[PDB]
Amino acid sequence: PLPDPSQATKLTSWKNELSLQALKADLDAAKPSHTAMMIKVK
Amino acid sequence: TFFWLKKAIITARKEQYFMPLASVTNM
Amino acid sequence: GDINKAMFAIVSFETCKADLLKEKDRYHNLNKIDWQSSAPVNEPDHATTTP
Repeated sequence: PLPDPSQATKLTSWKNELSLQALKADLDAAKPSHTAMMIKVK
Repeated sequence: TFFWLKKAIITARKEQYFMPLASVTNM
Repeated sequence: GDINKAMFAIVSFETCKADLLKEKDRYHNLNKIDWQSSAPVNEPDHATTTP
């Protein structure tokens, strides 16, 4: 068993869809500022 | 004299394939 | 410096399978998920009070 995660499948009928990697790249780009900010809150 | 970054490097958990296969019976 | 000008916003929350099944049509592609791996122990970035 064990179906493979990240097996590509088109969820919607939009001409251009996001896909997971774009969102994760945005998150990894935005993270360093958030990590720097959280030190002051701590 | 040296700035100390907080978020420490952490490793993940090794993937395991044999355990999901096994079924469990209560004793 | 303005919340409205932000392009994106990302939030991480704890949820269970029953919450996802409350609205079955809303969510797709549920079978492939490995429930056991995605736990608060395995995610170190999420900040929570659950033991």
